Amino acid sequence: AIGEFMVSLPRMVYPQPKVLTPCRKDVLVVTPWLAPIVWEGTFNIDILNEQFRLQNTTIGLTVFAIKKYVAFLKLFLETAEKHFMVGHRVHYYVFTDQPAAVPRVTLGTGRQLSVLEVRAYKRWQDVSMRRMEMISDFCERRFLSEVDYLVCVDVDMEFRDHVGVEILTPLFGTLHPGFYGSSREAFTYERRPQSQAYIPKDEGDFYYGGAFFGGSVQEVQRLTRACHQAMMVDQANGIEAVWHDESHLNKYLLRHKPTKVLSPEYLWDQQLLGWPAVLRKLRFTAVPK
Amino acid sequence: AIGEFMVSLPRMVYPQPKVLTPCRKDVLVVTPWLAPIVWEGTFNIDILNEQFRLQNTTIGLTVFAIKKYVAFLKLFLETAEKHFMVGHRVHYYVFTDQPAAVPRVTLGTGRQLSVLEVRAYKRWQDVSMRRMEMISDFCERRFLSEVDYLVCVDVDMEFRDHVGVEILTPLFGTLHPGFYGSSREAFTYERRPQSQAYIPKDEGDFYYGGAFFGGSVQEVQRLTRACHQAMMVDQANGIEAVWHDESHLNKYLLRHKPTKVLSPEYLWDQQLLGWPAVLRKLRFTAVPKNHQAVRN
Ligand SMILES: O=Cc1ccc(-c2cn([C@@H]3O[C@H](COP(=O)(O)OP(=O)(O)O)[C@@H](O)[C@H]3O)c(=O)[nH]c2=O)s1
Ligand SMILES: O=Cc1ccc(-c2cn([C@@H]3O[C@H](COP(=O)(O)OP(=O)(O)O)[C@@H](O)[C@H]3O)c(=O)[nH]c2=O)s1
Ligand SMILES: CCCCCCCCO[C@@H]1O[C@H](CO)[C@H](O)[C@H](O)[C@H]1O[C@@H]1O[C@@H](C)[C@@H](O)[C@@H](O)[C@@H]1O
Ligand SMILES: CCCCCCCCO[C@@H]1O[C@H](CO)[C@H](O)[C@H](O)[C@H]1O[C@@H]1O[C@@H](C)[C@@H](O)[C@@H](O)[C@@H]1O
Ligand SMILES: [Mn+2]
Ligand SMILES: [Mn+2]
Repeated sequence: AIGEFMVSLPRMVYPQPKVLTPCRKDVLVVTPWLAPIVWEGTFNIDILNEQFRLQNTTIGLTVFAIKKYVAFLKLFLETAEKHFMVGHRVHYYVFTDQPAAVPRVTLGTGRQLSVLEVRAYKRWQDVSMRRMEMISDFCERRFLSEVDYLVCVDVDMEFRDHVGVEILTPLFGTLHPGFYGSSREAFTYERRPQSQAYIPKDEGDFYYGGAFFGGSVQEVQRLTRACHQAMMVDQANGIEAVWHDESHLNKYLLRHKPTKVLSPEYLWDQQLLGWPAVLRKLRFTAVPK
Repeated sequence: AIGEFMVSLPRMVYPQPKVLTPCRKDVLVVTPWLAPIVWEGTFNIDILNEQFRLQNTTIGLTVFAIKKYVAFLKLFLETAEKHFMVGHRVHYYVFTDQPAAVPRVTLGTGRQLSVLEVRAYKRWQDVSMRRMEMISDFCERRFLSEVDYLVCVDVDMEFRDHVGVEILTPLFGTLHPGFYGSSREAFTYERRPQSQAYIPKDEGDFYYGGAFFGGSVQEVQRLTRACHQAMMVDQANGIEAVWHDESHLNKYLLRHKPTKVLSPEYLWDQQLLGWPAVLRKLRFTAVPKNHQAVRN
């Protein structure tokens, strides 16, 4: 459950935080709306694990494996078992057009997987964009009565390192790995005013990646419904956003500030971008395709 | 109100946050449990003002002026009018044993003041400590119906710069000006194991000041009730914590991590501690108080 009040921790021994000697001096670790930006060195996972375990937190993880992308499921799930919310309750939701093709993956205690049979759209853009509709529909159908938080990710990925409760919050987005160091005028936001995803050159905080977002079930339901509705308006008006669901995701988080922002540790492509000094860990990374 | 969901902001024009060039590199701006530590340069007040105005946020501000401390009210309130939550709904709660001694202070629109007549304890230590009980009591009687957030401060103080919605969060404490740079072994926590407020030398994140804490009414009710109950246990055990209510506040916040921590910008004594480079603003500062002293 998501507790309405602070929880009481037991005695713990850990290094004292030092007010005058911050660990991370190379990156911004808080947004101008005072949401943490999550990098290695900014959190003590022991304290956070205690806080969330004490609430018996259940985390849902949605992933779409439509048509040939079912091939990505084995590695995705096997590596999630090693790295994703270990110690906590996890409910995987696998959206697929081929239930029989979902690999048999052995799960740790307290972890379960549900297979959701869905339509396969012809255009890859529609497969990607319709995720918003399908998530929003299932936020109502299932997630609201089943999980506390939802984490929505791409399937063509693997976990290489810890992805834990440090990300959980009412609403989070993730810094796109290609653009975290870019100026806002360079962001590939939708720039046509005719699109609902329109963002002018003088607005924008970050470029968030469509491959990793989440939050409380109610905030994710609102986000996904909003994005789908905006995409349908665009479709009626004969327009498709330059980067599809990601463009609408970016318009949504511009107007509704996320309560945490994940660093590109959480969404990386080592093949395309290497391993910069600013990344101490590569947590969730692209698989070649 | 406290909105259940994220609010939708209008178009705004402001400088882009730079991921690779943080403004404050001289201080910790986030705790190990991912709570912001609030310093100048860490927040855009226009964005936060929009977020909170859209929820029609009402902030309560509690202040005790018992016995001679009524002398501090005029300056406290007059400076609060200039610096505290300007633009937002504010409700001042003045707890006092002398209702008639509360000065007339002209208030801006959307701002109001209530005088809460309470008992005056003989010992100054009890006057200070019983604030917890009194705050908790009135949370049930008044605050839950009247405000969204409660801010609880010492009266022997004045505002000198902005104190606004950047501080608002479910539960917050403030870095004590004397110890923000100290190691935990030098923190003046209660060190007696027999005290409910006991914290050993290998525990502790920060030393928070008893003069400035707050949060949602519900969290403040819980904190003040817990601190009062702890003090009553100590009393029954013939124990009084070394720094009274502040010792129990520190025990409580050690075990229930605050969702924001305020920098000593928000609790300072310039006469005693000067003006270190790390403080770009002095927002809420000590006023001389030796003349209002009353011998037990
Ligand atoms: O051959 C072109 C394709 C582009 C996307 C395709 C696709 C994507 N997806 C899902 O949408 C997500 C986004 O597509 P993508 O990973 O290929 O997009 P990018 O991360 O490369 O921008 C995938 O991770 C899957 O979850 C599918 O399940 N089946 C698919 O056939 S197929
Ligand atoms: O002569 C010794 C005294 C110590 C505290 C006294 C006192 C405090 N108070 C309140 O307790 C708060 C804390 O006491 P303090 O400011 O004097 O002490 P510090 O906590 O700053 O060390 C004050 O700000 C007032 O709100 C009173 O209302 N009346 C008082 O007579 S009197
Ligand atoms: C230095 C100048 C900017 C250089 C930027 C280089 C990475 C570009 O990235 C693409 O960015 C698009 C938005 O503009 C979409 O997010 C697309 O899905 C993404 O590629 C996806 O994510 C990438 C990380 C790769 O994994 C690619 O294979 C994916 O298709
Ligand atoms: C390692 C060197 C540490 C050096 C610390 C120097 C400041 C000490 O401060 C006192 O600290 C106490 C706890 O230990 C209480 O909070 C007390 O109320 C406070 O004095 C109050 O606040 C002060 C700022 C002054 O305004 C003083 O007049 C007040 O009575
Ligand atoms: Mn992908
Ligand atoms: Mn004081």
